[PDB]
Amino acid sequence: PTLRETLGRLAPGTPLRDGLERILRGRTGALIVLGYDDSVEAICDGGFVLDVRYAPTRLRELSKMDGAVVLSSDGSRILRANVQLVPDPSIPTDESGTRHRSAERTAIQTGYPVISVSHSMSIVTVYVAGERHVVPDSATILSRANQTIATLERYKGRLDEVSRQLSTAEIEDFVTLRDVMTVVQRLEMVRRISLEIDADVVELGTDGRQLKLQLDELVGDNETARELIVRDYHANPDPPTAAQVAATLEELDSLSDSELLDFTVLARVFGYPSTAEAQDSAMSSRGYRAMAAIPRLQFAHVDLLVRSFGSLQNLLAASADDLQSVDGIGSMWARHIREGLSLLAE
Amino acid sequence: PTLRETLGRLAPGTPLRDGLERILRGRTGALIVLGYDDSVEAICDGGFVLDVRYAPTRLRELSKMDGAVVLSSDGSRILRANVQLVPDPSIPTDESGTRHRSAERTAIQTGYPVISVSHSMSIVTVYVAGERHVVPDSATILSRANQTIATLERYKGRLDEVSRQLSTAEIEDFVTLRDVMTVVQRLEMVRRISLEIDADVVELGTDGRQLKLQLDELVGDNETARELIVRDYHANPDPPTAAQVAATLEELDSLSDSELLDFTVLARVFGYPSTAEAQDSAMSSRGYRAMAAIPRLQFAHVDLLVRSFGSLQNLLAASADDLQSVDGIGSMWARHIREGLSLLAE
Amino acid sequence: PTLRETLGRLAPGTPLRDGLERILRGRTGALIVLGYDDSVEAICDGGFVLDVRYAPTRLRELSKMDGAVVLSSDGSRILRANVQLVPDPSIPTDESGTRHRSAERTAIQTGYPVISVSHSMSIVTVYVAGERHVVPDSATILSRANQTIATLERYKGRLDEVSRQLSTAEIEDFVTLRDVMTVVQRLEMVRRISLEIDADVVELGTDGRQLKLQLDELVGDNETARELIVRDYHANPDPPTAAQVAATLEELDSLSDSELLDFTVLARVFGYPSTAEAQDSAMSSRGYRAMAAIPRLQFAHVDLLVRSFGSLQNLLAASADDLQSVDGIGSMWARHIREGLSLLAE
Amino acid sequence: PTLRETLGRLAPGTPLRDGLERILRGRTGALIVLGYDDSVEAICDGGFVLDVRYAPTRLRELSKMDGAVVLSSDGSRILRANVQLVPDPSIPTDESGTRHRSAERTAIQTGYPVISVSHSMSIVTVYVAGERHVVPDSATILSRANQTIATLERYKGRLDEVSRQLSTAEIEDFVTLRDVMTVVQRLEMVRRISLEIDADVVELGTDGRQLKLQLDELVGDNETARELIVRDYHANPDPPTAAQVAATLEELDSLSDSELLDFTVLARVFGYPSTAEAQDSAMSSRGYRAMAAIPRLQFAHVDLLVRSFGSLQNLLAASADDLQSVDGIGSMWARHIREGLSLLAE
Repeated sequence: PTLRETLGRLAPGTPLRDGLERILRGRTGALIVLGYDDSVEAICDGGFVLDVRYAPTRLRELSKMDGAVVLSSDGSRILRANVQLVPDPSIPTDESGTRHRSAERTAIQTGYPVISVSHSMSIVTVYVAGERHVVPDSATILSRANQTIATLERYKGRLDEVSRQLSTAEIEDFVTLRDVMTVVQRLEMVRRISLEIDADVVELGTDGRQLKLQLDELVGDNETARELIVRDYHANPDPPTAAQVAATLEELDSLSDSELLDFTVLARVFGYPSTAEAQDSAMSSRGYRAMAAIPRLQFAHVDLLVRSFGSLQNLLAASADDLQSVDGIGSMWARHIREGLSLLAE
Repeated sequence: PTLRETLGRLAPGTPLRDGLERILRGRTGALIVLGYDDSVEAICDGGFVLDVRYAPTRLRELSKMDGAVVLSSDGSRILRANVQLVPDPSIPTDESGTRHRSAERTAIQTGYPVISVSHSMSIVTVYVAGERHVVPDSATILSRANQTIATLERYKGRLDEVSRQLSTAEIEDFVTLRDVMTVVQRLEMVRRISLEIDADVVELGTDGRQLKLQLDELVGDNETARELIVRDYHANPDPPTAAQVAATLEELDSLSDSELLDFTVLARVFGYPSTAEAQDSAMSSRGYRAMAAIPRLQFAHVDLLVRSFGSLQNLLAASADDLQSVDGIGSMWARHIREGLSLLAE
Repeated sequence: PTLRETLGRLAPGTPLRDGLERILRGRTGALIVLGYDDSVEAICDGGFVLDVRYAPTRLRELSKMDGAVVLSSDGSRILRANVQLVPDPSIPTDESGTRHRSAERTAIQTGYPVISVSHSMSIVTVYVAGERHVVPDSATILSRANQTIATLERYKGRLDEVSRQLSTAEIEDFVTLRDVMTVVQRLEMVRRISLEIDADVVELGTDGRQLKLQLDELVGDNETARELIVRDYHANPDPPTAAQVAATLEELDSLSDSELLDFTVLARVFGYPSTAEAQDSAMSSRGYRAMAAIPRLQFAHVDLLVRSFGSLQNLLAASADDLQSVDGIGSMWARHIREGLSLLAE
Repeated sequence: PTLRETLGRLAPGTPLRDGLERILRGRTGALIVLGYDDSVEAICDGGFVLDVRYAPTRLRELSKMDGAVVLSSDGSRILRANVQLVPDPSIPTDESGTRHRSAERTAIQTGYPVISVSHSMSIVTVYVAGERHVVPDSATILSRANQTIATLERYKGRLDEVSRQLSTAEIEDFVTLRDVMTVVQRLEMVRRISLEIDADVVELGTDGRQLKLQLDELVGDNETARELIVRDYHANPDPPTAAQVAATLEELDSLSDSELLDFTVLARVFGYPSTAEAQDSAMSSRGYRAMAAIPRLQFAHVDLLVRSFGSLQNLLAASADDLQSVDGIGSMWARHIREGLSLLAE
């Protein structure tokens, strides 16, 4: 199935890695296959059947019978052992060594994991989804995670300073395309780095029970800010809806970093002029990003206010009772809203 | 056992940190209990009795015994090593890792901090008073301090320009509540950030011997200015005494940011009408700010002059021998005071 | 060899550090010792005699041969191997470990550079001058140097602005004690930080071949600035001489920072009324400071002009040809000085 | 502390051997000094004084502290750990290596064994009594033990068939010195090889608990045969007394292979003319061996009858009453003696 689900099960703490480390410290080989179907049974021959509940020591001891062990897809039922796996000898494989050739060919024929641990060494190999992947030690994972994290707060500092510059320019509004789109591309690139580090966090699983904590405490409200900026900044006669936001996010994720750093591509994702003067073109915020800072506000009334106003300049020039004129808005609530708005203009 | 005393005890330069860094270079784990008592004895079982003076080499060598190194109360006497810990497991535990769980359980059992270093990773944790913390590398804390120092100079410059404007108003006295109170409003935050950075400075201890001098040069006379502004800018029948000043500053430190960003809450803090028009209310300064800059001036003379005058206008308009007629004021001493007042009139 | 000459030989690029690195990558012990006296032979035993030219591989192999290698005092010819460095047990040593205890006692008995690399780690150790210095990886050195560069460049900024203010004031000279020695305090601070970064670059050697560029670009003229300020400003009836200037320089260097931040001590080093009533005392500039800005001008001319004038205000009031009236001065040559000095007023 | 007592103490089953195997499985070093005298205390310095009860796990843990582990003289307490071994360097040595030279010097300075288990290696070394012994794997010990038990059993077969031939020639009243003392020739060398087997068995200890019973069932009665033959076949006026028999035993044991393989030397040990005619000479027998095979006999009665008769011919010529007429001999025993003698005469 999915590589970043079999690796997730292959995260430490899970019983599978308990068995794997038991095998590794026992200084012996292993050939573990997860799952059972018609094709797995059809290929595997010359092996016993156990039909017992998975335990950490069953795998460790059963690996010693000089053969492959076939499991249940949930890793619960050990229903085959000692078996030689004899897949189609026509499937192309590049490994050298009968153990690894069999592992790769079986993983190609049936998509289930075929984990191989070479004897006399400490190497764990995963053959999921037609990609070989040596299991690395936690030291290298943590080291590369540390470098990526450091570069991540570098990105965070840059993005935060650009965002605060945008906020300052907005609260005395004179806003062009360049600053907004630089904010957008910084947000997209920090999102990409966040996703990569999240994949690394999934790979760690539980040994590094701090990387996701640092991601939460550093990246923060990335997705909410992304949604707000997409809903606000979109060149359409009317503000986009949730479906349009999702479509724009999909388009942004589809384009690569080369298109991410290209201003024209980001312009045409929302839909902007492609001329060099578009970057010099100025526009006013719909207000979503600016007034999102006010707490205890529901999105329905936010959208209603945006529809009733249209631009952030209208809200800035709104009278004391102008907000009360909007449907569904009370007197004290609107008066309490202006208290936050008033301090922002300072 | 407060957190910000074990943090100081673990600061670089202290021999305990030397032992810790040697252990870190050893690529092996640690389990250090900075205290022994009857509860520790109940937990402790199956170990050696050493009673040797502390040495980073000795600590590094003992930390290879796969157990617990039980230092004395002050962390200067090794008492037990290779001691297995059997704390009560009924108490809640949220740590991920048997060693960390046992260490936290022991720290809950007795009021002694416990430090654990994971095997093959350079992490270090503190379990003081039930609080979980990770001691970070000098690079991260130095970067954080450098980042916050910029906001420190920004706050100091804002307070400086506010104070200069206030003094320019004073020489042609016309005082409103907002102008006379924004100085304290900035003083509170600058002192809060000063103490926040000083916590990091004392955490460094000796490694970051530049942040201490930076805070020395940047904070300046923040405390004296705060005390004098409390003495002067308070609408009370009589100038505040030492007890009154202490109570008011304690109230100022008690209030949170929600009680700080609003000048009106601060107005109730000093004691003022809660009406909005009170922001435009006027009052006569005691005169501390203008004449506090006179060189070779004792605070007792300042307080006596404030008590005998009660306003800055009387001091400014004081005649040549008006100050000399005040009891305890000599002839030459009185002349020098008026020299500053006449010069400051520009 | 001094401590900061052994560290220089142990700086990267040097052949000895190359051999140390080859040993470190070889993951094997090494006990390399430098020098050849009667005591080195009287302690070493159990080894061969070679007399072949030094190379990066000879020490590596003879260290792989599980013994201590002895080297010529210049580290150029190898004449022992395999030796067992056996000093007396009378010399105290708190290290735990036979190899390192032998290295420490060897260094104490014979003040020579003995290198004690431990296997299973990447640690390089030297026990010279009564202390052991763990040679650090380039990362930590670069980190601390980069941290120091920020403080030092802030210091150059403070010096330049304070000194420019003092020079502009001295154009219409009215001198106060605090104003005349704040410049000296800041100059001594920047000198001390320059020396500290010099120690860092000495221990760094050639991997960080950029901090020398930073210092050369930044500090520029500091020792000449100290010389000029002491020569121009030194209250004593006879003109200060080179010996007197140097003596004052090491007198300043002898002062502690606690002694540096007190104006009384800095005054009595130069020689001033130490009373608190001399803070407003003023004196005329001797002529070194302001007039030293003239390009293509020798120091002997400066000294003879000072002898002819003895002050700077009289130079300001000097005519255009009285400079020519000075011995050894022509007309057109003197016209250059007056034009430059006149432009110095603004 | 003999070599073949500490070798036995190191044999499997002994807790010391269990601790040694625990250390070996841990792939860590050990420098274990079996004993604690004031000289050892004068050599051991720089460590922890423990004085705890011995346990294999305690030894395994202490061996990780990278030093010397001094056990008590009987190997019951671990009373020093991580102590430095600084012996007298004036002691001559042939080893080359700090551990292997310091161990030998400590062994020479005080005769206690110094077991060294070099890390990452499976080798165990013993330095007892001034020679070096390497503790071997049990497989080689069993291999050599069986290889030599085979030649022992073939020696025993030749010995007892020659003894049967001697008995057959003995009951004819003709005696030749060569036939008499070739049995002693066989017996001495069989005793030597038996001592070799016993040394191998002591080295094994408990793993090879089959060689001991193999010895007990092959060597059979050897000391009794030796003492009986030396008491019977000796050229002296009267049969040797217990002290005389014992002295002849050590005289026989004193000679070496080159002298045992020579018939004349062994004859001279008995006491005989140097001529080869003595080999052809005929002597009377004391009858000890001939009638020693009779069951239910008392040594005192055998000695009394031999003294009263002197020769086996007198035993043959003795009547039923004559044996009973001898004091201390019963009537039913007298006929039984002849009954066995009559059977032996056939």
